Amino acid sequence: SVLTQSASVSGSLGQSVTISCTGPNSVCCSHKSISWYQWPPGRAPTLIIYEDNERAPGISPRFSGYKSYWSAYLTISDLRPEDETTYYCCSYTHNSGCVFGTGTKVSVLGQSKANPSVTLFPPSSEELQANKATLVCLISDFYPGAVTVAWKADSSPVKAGVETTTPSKQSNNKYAASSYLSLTPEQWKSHRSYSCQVTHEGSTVEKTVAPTE
Amino acid sequence: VQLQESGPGLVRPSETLSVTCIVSGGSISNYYWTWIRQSPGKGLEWIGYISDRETTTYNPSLNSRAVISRDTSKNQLSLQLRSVTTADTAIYFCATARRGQRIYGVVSFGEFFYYYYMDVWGKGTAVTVSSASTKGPSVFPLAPSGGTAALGCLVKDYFPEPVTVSWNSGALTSGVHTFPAVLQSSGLYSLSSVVTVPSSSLGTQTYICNVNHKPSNTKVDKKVEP
Amino acid sequence: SYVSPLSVALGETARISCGRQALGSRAVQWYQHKPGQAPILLIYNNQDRPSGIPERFSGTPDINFGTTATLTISGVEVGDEADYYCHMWDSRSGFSWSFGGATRLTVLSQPKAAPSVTLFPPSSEELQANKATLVCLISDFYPGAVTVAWKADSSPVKAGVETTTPSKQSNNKYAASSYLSLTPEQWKSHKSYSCQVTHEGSTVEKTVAPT
Amino acid sequence: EGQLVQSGAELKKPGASVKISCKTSGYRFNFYHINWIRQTAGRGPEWMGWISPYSGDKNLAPAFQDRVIMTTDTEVPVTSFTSTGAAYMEIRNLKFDDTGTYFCAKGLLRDGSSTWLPYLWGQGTLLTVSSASTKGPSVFPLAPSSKSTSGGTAALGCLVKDYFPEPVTVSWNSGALTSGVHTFPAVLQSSGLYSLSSVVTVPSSSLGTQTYICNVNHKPSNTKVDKRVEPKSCDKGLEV
Amino acid sequence: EKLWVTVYYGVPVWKEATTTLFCASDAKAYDTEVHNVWATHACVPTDPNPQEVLLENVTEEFNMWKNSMVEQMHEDIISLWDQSLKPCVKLTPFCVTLNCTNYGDIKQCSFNITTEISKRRNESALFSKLDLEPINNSNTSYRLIKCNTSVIKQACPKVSFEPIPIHYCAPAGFAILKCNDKRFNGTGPCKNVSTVQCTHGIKPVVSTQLLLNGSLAEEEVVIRSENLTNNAKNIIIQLNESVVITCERPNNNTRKRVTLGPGKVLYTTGEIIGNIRKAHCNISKTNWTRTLERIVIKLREQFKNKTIVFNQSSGGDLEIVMHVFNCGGEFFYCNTTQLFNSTYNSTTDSIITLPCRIKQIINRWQEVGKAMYAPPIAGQIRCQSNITGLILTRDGGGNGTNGTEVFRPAGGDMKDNWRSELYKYKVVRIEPLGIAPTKCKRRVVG
Amino acid sequence: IGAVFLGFLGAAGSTMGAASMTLTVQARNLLSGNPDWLPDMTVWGIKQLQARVLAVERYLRDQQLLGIWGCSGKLICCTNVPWNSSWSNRNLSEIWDNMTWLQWDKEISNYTQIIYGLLEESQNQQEKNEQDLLALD
Ligand SMILES: *[C@@H]1O[C@H](CO)[C@@H](O[C@@H]2O[C@H](CO)[C@@H](O[C@@H]3O[C@H](CO[C@H]4O[C@H](CO)[C@@H](O)[C@H](O[C@H]5O[C@H](CO)[C@@H](O)[C@H](O)[C@@H]5O)[C@@H]4O)[C@@H](O)[C@H](O[C@H]4O[C@H](CO)[C@@H](O)[C@H](O)[C@@H]4O[C@H]4O[C@H](CO)[C@@H](O)[C@H](O)[C@@H]4O)[C@@H]3O)[C@H](O)[C@H]2NC(C)=O)[C@H](O)[C@H]1NC(C)=O
Ligand SMILES: *[C@@H]1O[C@H](CO)[C@@H](O[C@@H]2O[C@H](CO)[C@@H](O[C@@H]3O[C@H](CO[C@H]4O[C@H](CO)[C@@H](O)[C@H](O)[C@@H]4O)[C@@H](O)[C@H](O[C@H]4O[C@H](CO)[C@@H](O)[C@H](O)[C@@H]4O)[C@@H]3O)[C@H](O)[C@H]2NC(C)=O)[C@H](O)[C@H]1NC(C)=O
Ligand SMILES: *[C@@H]1O[C@H](CO)[C@@H](O[C@@H]2O[C@H](CO)[C@@H](O[C@@H]3O[C@H](CO)[C@@H](O)[C@H](O[C@H]4O[C@H](CO)[C@@H](O)[C@H](O)[C@@H]4O)[C@@H]3O)[C@H](O)[C@H]2NC(C)=O)[C@H](O)[C@H]1NC(C)=O
Ligand SMILES: *[C@@H]1O[C@H](CO)[C@@H](O[C@@H]2O[C@H](CO)[C@@H](O[C@@H]3O[C@H](CO)[C@@H](O)[C@H](O)[C@@H]3O)[C@H](O)[C@H]2NC(C)=O)[C@H](O)[C@H]1NC(C)=O
Ligand SMILES: *[C@@H]1O[C@H](CO)[C@@H](O[C@@H]2O[C@H](CO)[C@@H](O[C@@H]3O[C@H](CO)[C@@H](O)[C@H](O)[C@@H]3O)[C@H](O)[C@H]2NC(C)=O)[C@H](O)[C@H]1NC(C)=O
Ligand SMILES: *[C@@H]1O[C@H](CO)[C@@H](O[C@@H]2O[C@H](CO)[C@@H](O)[C@H](O)[C@H]2NC(C)=O)[C@H](O)[C@H]1NC(C)=O
Ligand SMILES: *[C@@H]1O[C@H](CO)[C@@H](O[C@@H]2O[C@H](CO)[C@@H](O)[C@H](O)[C@H]2NC(C)=O)[C@H](O)[C@H]1NC(C)=O
Ligand SMILES: *[C@@H]1O[C@H](CO)[C@@H](O[C@@H]2O[C@H](CO)[C@@H](O)[C@H](O)[C@H]2NC(C)=O)[C@H](O)[C@H]1NC(C)=O
Ligand SMILES: *OC[C@H]1O[C@@H](*)[C@H](NC(C)=O)[C@@H](O)[C@@H]1O
Ligand SMILES: *[C@@H]1O[C@H](CO)[C@@H](O)[C@H](O)[C@H]1NC(C)=O
Ligand SMILES: *[C@@H]1O[C@H](CO)[C@@H](O)[C@H](O)[C@H]1NC(C)=O
Ligand SMILES: *[C@@H]1O[C@H](CO)[C@@H](O)[C@H](O)[C@H]1NC(C)=O
Ligand SMILES: *[C@@H]1O[C@H](CO)[C@@H](O)[C@H](O)[C@H]1NC(C)=O
Ligand SMILES: *[C@@H]1O[C@H](CO)[C@@H](O)[C@H](O)[C@H]1NC(C)=O
Ligand SMILES: *[C@@H]1O[C@H](CO)[C@@H](O)[C@H](O)[C@H]1NC(C)=O
Ligand SMILES: *[C@@H]1O[C@H](CO)[C@@H](O)[C@H](O)[C@H]1NC(C)=O
Ligand SMILES: *[C@@H]1O[C@H](CO)[C@@H](O)[C@H](O)[C@H]1NC(C)=O
Ligand SMILES: *[C@@H]1O[C@H](CO)[C@@H](O)[C@H](O)[C@H]1NC(C)=O
Ligand SMILES: *[C@@H]1O[C@H](CO)[C@@H](O)[C@H](O)[C@H]1NC(C)=O
Ligand SMILES: *[C@@H]1O[C@H](CO)[C@@H](O)[C@H](O)[C@H]1NC(C)=O
Ligand SMILES: *[C@@H]1O[C@H](CO)[C@@H](O)[C@H](O)[C@H]1NC(C)=O
Repeated sequence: SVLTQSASVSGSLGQSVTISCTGPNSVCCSHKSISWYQWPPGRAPTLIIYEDNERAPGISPRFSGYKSYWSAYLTISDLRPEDETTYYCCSYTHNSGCVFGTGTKVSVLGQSKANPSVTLFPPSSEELQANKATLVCLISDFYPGAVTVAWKADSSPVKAGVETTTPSKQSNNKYAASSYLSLTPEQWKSHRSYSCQVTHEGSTVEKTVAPTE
Repeated sequence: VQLQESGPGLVRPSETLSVTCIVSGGSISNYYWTWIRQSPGKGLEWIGYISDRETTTYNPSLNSRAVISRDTSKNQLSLQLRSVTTADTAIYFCATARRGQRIYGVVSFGEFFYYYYMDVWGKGTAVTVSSASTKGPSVFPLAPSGGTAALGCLVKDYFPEPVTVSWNSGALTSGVHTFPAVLQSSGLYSLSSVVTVPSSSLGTQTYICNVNHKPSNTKVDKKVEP
Repeated sequence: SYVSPLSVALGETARISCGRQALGSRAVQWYQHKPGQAPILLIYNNQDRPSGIPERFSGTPDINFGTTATLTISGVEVGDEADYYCHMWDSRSGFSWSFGGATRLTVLSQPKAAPSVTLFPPSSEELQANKATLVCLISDFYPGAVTVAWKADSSPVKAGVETTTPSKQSNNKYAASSYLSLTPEQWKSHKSYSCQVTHEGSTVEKTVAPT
Repeated sequence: EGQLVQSGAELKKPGASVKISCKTSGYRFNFYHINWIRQTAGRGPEWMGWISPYSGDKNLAPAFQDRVIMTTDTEVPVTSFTSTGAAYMEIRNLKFDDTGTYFCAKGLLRDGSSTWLPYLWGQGTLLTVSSASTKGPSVFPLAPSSKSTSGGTAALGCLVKDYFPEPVTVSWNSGALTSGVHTFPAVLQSSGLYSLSSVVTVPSSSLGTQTYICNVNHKPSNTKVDKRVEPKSCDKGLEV
Repeated sequence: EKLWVTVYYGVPVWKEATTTLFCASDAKAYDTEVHNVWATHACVPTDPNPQEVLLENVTEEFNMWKNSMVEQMHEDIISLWDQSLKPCVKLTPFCVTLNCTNYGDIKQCSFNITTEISKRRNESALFSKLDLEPINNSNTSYRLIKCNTSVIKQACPKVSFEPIPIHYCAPAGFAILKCNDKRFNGTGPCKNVSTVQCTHGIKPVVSTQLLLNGSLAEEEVVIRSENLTNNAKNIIIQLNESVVITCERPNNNTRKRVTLGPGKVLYTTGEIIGNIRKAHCNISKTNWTRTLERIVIKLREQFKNKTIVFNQSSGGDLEIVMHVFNCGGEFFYCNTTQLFNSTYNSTTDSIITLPCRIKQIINRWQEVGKAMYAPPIAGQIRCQSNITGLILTRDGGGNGTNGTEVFRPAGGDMKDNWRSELYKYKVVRIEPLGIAPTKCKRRVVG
Repeated sequence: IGAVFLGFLGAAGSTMGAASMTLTVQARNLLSGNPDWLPDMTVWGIKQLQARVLAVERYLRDQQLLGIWGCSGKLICCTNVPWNSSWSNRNLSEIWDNMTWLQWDKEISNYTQIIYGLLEESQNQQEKNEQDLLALD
């Protein structure tokens, strides 16, 4: 897309943050209105800013817009946990449709830490009956937008059949993720225990299941 | 169709009249037939009629004294009138009856009516209601100049209504005149029938008058000669 | 009784009105009746003519107009002298058993005709039957007036005469018959008897004698 | 103050066509432009076009000008100021890069310099373009596991596996159980099969008074699975 | 950011209400016919150009069963009938005993008049069977049916009973909303709305059962009802194609003017010239069967696919079971057996002819009281009307439910005839005062 | 600004702003509705004349309100009464470019009497006090 926004921007809790939106003069803002949208992934967006400064109905006064002759800006004051999401700008006129920007991901610094919740599930007897085995390591309630997952067979790493998902944001502004380990019934029965290790930059948690019990 | 009547010629008071009507040229089963009479000094009075279903309807002025019947085996229509008086003396005609429909609106609403019209008639038959008896007529020859002579038969003293007079059947039809009857003070009747004949045909040709008096039992021929 | 008479000049148009006026839509028949003959259906359905009936006769159509049933005879002839019955049917009177009272049609102004007189003396059989009747036959006279007188020789006989009333015959001419009944001694008493006929025309007579 | 409900998710082979509907309610459908916007992983959010229910005038982006046909029905009035309507978008010549989520969106103002601006958005319709067929999912029970021994809480759920069509919905007790439900996103296996898991947290003492039934739906394969989660756990921490 | 209220006078805002409308009609001179009561002496001069304005983007809710124009029109036809019968002659002295004989319902009746004009007058007039009832029951004596219930007044001979177009207008500050939707249900929201000052030319055709000389619904026929599942409410139907009904009184009646006294004149039915033919109405069976087939197609739209039977009326008095209407001055009562004698399931012409009796004394709109004697009309009668609607009624309680459905004709109220032509109009009051905030303030006083 | 005339109530479905400029159309026909000649009252004019007087009684009632609000001769006039957010929480562009006068009256219907009380008291009843004080000296 020719409408470029700042790839990333960060602000502290209770502070303000500014997102940029600019491009060539063919899409520029001197003769085009600029609008801003809050677009959480996997959900419907919400209009926050239209016709430059004028904000949408019901929008809090924390949001403000400003448009220069070379770029436009969106200012979010008094940052909240829910403001930490993806934002898009668009350039439009009255007869021509919307031209979305590249997108900007906002990170709110200065938030409290939230301990991770790990839960490991073994394969069901009906699944072992179907001759497959899948260990499910579910992880929720995350303070940072990142995890690292490792699997171990009898305290030794595993590398075949590991599939880990990307972190996803919870409705309570926390994060969540999951990992799956596919195994054959021989590998499952020939070991004393399996382990799912979730590593964070502040603390590493380990959960262990055993085929014996 | 051809119709011809036949009757008694005389009925006594308080007796039963009876006339018959022979039809020809048409089947009796597919038509309506009716009877009408005319008395002296009166008009045509409709007696009644019979249908193809052999059902009969009568004028109430006849007071149920009349009855009309069919006989297909002899193709004849019949009529009886019981308990006659002198007023029932009349010439009785038989006729064919056709039924027409005069519609002035909706058939279901009864906005129509029927009417009968007689299209074929009979010459009628003379019937008299009298106590006395039928008297046969004594007939005499009136014997026979402009090239022609007069030749007559005198039919004298017959009691009831008509008398048939013929002359050599069909040969003498060109110049024959049968005069109307005279009523004598005695109640007897008399008529005369004359023919105009070439005088040269006298002495060579023959002429007889056939006098039929059907009401009485009678039949006479009279050869007239100079 | 009195019925109805009508007089029409020869050759003109006679119109015979119906004795009844229909209360509703009508069906009228016109009949013709001559003395001593069978009646004839002239008109049925008020306007329909049977085959053989001359077109000189006509009735009035029922066109819902206020017109009475009328029989029209154009160019009347002496052969049209008869009684004409108007059989009237309509929707409000019911079954009409009555033929109504016809009106006798008299056609006038035909040529006057001289009467033929034939006088027959008593038959020899009648004389030997102890009776005697002189027959005077008058025929072929068109005018209506008549008079027959009898004379025993030169004196006029007053009794014993019985004369028919004249009536038209099959040649449209009138005919009458006069009978003078005598006894055989009265017949042979006088030298001659005579039938003298009187007719708005001239004196006419014939004479017989015992021989 | 109105709701826009779009048609369900579909799966169409590349080269075929598909018609998406968008039924509206709660406002005058004749008064606001209906916009169509899609989002794919390769090109991000991309505005496709809009159509006017009042005049029928349509404006399509040149990238979708030859493959998108937009139509609208007539508004079925409800009250003096509200009505119900429907808008349709038929897209043809589908390719693999067209797989994504589509949205219908109500305009902003009746008059002004920005009338068509997408304001009220639908829930979204998932469109999958692939030559692979539809595969029905398999459901397995997730036995209860301890969450807090001192707190007396446990977690149980149901595991869904091997399904190609991504649209999958899970409910509990026919929608009567909504509190404590946690549904996890699906995983993309190397074979091209998608699988997820769902878990609910309940007090461990609730074993003899409440029934727990997980209802798995799958509109593409048209398969429903009602699994009863066995409440007897094997976790020693929960056995105590 | 400072919002101040601002007054606006003339805002398009209206509210439902009921007001008092007024007559509107063309000004036909009619010099030969002295001011018929529906054309009046001078009600208004109608506007040369009728003016209607489509109100685009406006939806509004209509309800023909809670309308006030129907209650107004009903009270106006009743009041107009009473104001037209006051100056006419009242038949108070006619109730003298009548010696009657047959002319067959039509009967002749001799009587002795009590005048003031020399003491008494013998007269005999042609009276129908419905107008009279015997007392001795030995056919010796008769009387008017009304002489034991209420008074009677003869209708004036100059006024004509012909319905003419009447427009209902709203006064200043009011407006009439006209729904123009083709498939418009009886009640509900109408998408197309246009305002008018006056309604269309509505003819006050007072009829029973079938609706005459009305307006035809556009495109498909319409089935309107307050409740279709509840039987007790009538069913009004409006066809798209109008059938033709030709009624006739073939009797060439005659009028005989009879003087009561000073000024009072009674018009008696003279002896009938011509034949006696009862009144009848031809209705084409082909276009009636076609119309009957288009009605059942839409009746089933609310009763499964196939369940329907057509019977005749079986409730009420003679004035409700029969198709009562006016034509030429005489009021006809027609037997409607052959029209409602059918059975349809599973989804040659012989023009149908109905028998019609005649009544000269009437009590319309269920009026118990002042009664009107319709004077006899001289000459034969022939009218051709466009039957445009019907009024049906279910039988109700059914064990089989969908097994069979049966629709009988009825006319429980006369207001149904006004509802069949007032379904599309509605009265509202314009409220021109609207206050809305803007960023404008009046000149400060300080 | 719109120069197209649509007739009486022709701007009912349009926005409030598009209709706020054509108030002279609904003001002429609001008062003028007279049956000029040819009227006889027989269960008609009693109802007809009252309907004509009830129109001018409500008309003069509206002019009485505009009289005590200081806008007797103007269709458009601005006041001193501030806008309370409890009445409606919509912005300026949300009211004059999105809603109609019909649906706007339904939203503020609950507070019409409250605003009418402040319109005849907060300003005109109090601005006439300072108006007497400005032209006092
Ligand atoms: C509702 O619909 C119904 C039907 O669907 C309508 O009914 C019509 O009503 C009118 C008025 O009452 C009827 O008119 C009458 O018709 C009589 C019949 O005669 C002629 O019509 C029929 C057709 O109906 C033809 O078939 C006849 O011709 C054929 O039949 C005769 C007899 O077998 C044959 O001889 C012929 O060769 C044909 O094969 C006839 O043409 C009629 O008698 C009647 O009376 C007179 O009225 C007029 C006006 O003066 C005359 O033109 C008519 O001819 C009649 O005149 C008299 O003289 C004629 C000879 O000149 C004779 O025939 C009679 O003596 C006759 O009395 C009248 O015309 C009509 O028939 C009827 N139609 C049907 C199909 O039933 C209703 O009117 C309608 N409702 C309304 C309100 O209109
Ligand atoms: C009945 O109900 C509907 C509401 O659903 C209304 O329809 C709306 O009408 C308004 C007013 O006309 C429209 O708002 C206008 O938007 C236009 C944008 O359209 C451009 O592109 C389309 C392609 O879809 C073309 O058809 C069109 O010609 C345009 O090119 C603007 O052009 C309008 O004004 C703009 O330009 C002028 C100067 O040119 C500026 O002054 C304006 O500020 C603005 O920038 C206007 O904004 C709205 O789009 C319609 N919506 C729908 C869904 O149809 C009816 O108006 C309403 N009432 C009546 C009486 O019909
Ligand atoms: C409308 O038109 C219809 C169609 O003709 C018409 O209906 C007819 O009514 C008469 C009057 O009752 C019926 O005549 C009946 O005929 C039967 C034999 O066919 C008799 O048994 C009847 O007598 C019994 O019933 C009477 C009434 O209950 C009793 O009073 C009586 O003592 C006997 O118990 C009776 O004579 C005629 O049959 C019908 N028509 C048809 C086709 O059946 C109707 O009158 C017209 N008017 C309306 C409905 O207002
Ligand atoms: C009231 O009573 C009088 C009593 O006389 C009735 O008058 C009489 O009416 C009849 C006919 O109904 C007349 O008879 C015939 O009238 C015809 C008509 O053309 C005429 O042609 C006949 O010569 C005959 O007169 C009768 O003359 C007449 N009375 C007198 C004295 O003339 C009258 O009809 C009765 N009216 C009612 C309505 O009962
Ligand atoms: C049933 O309804 C139809 C629908 O209108 C009627 O059709 C119309 O009928 C009339 C009378 O038969 C037709 O008029 C005739 O037109 C022809 C020429 O087209 C002319 O020669 C005749 O003299 C007569 O004027 C008319 O054309 C016809 N219309 C159509 C579109 O067909 C029909 O008559 C009704 N039939 C019955 C029995 O109710
Ligand atoms: C109805 O009755 C009237 C009254 O008689 C009829 O009118 C008269 O008809 C006759 C028929 O020849 C005319 O001579 C008259 O001029 C007509 N008028 C008057 C005042 O006498 C009329 O014809 C009848 N016709 C119908 C169809 O009912
Ligand atoms: C009722 O009217 C009739 C008719 O005038 C009176 O009696 C009739 O008298 C005529 C005289 O010829 C008879 O032909 C009728 O048969 C009589 N009527 C009946 C029914 O037989 C009768 O006296 C009158 N009665 C009253 C009470 O007015
Ligand atoms: C005016 O305000 C009243 C008070 O809130 C509203 O009446 C209530 O409306 C709610 C729903 O909006 C109902 O649940 C209540 O039962 C109503 N009554 C009460 C006493 O609360 C009313 O709807 C408002 N009217 C308008 C036009 O806004
Ligand atoms: O829906 C009933 C019936 O109504 C009349 C319509 N005809 C026309 C010309 O509109 C019929 O097609 C329809 O079946
Ligand atoms: C009037 O009264 C007389 C006197 O009894 C009576 O004969 C007659 O029938 C009554 N009616 C008429 C019409 O004369
Ligand atoms: C009047 O006559 C009618 C005829 O049936 C009768 O029903 C009614 O009861 C009578 N009036 C009174 C008050 O009874
Ligand atoms: C709607 O209104 C237009 C113009 O006002 C008219 O042409 C059309 O026929 C109407 N349609 C309906 C269904 O009312
Ligand atoms: C038409 O109106 C009737 C009466 O209000 C209602 O019962 C019926 O459901 C309506 N039609 C439809 C299709 O809903
Ligand atoms: C009709 O009446 C029934 C019974 O009271 C009721 O249930 C139904 O809602 C009514 N329908 C209409 C359209 O009035
Ligand atoms: C009604 O029609 C529908 C659709 O054709 C059909 O499925 C149903 O069986 C029909 N019912 C009856 C009773 O005919
Ligand atoms: C219905 O009409 C038929 C002729 O179509 C007839 O035979 C039958 O008697 C009628 N039924 C009734 C109840 O009138
Ligand atoms: C439908 O009506 C016809 C006509 O009488 C009849 O023959 C047939 O049996 C009926 N069918 C059903 C299913 O009622
Ligand atoms: C009545 O029907 C006739 C015949 O189709 C037609 O010419 C006429 O315009 C119709 N009039 C009304 C008012 O329906
Ligand atoms: C209704 O039907 C039931 C059986 O279906 C029967 O027992 C009952 O008697 C019926 N009721 C009537 C009123 O016919
Ligand atoms: C009514 O529905 C029943 C089903 O219970 C069916 O058997 C019957 O045929 C239906 N009646 C009809 C189609 O007339
Ligand atoms: C039709 O009429 C007959 C006889 O009066 C009756 O038994 C039957 O119930 C009626 N049917 C309907 C549907 O009215």
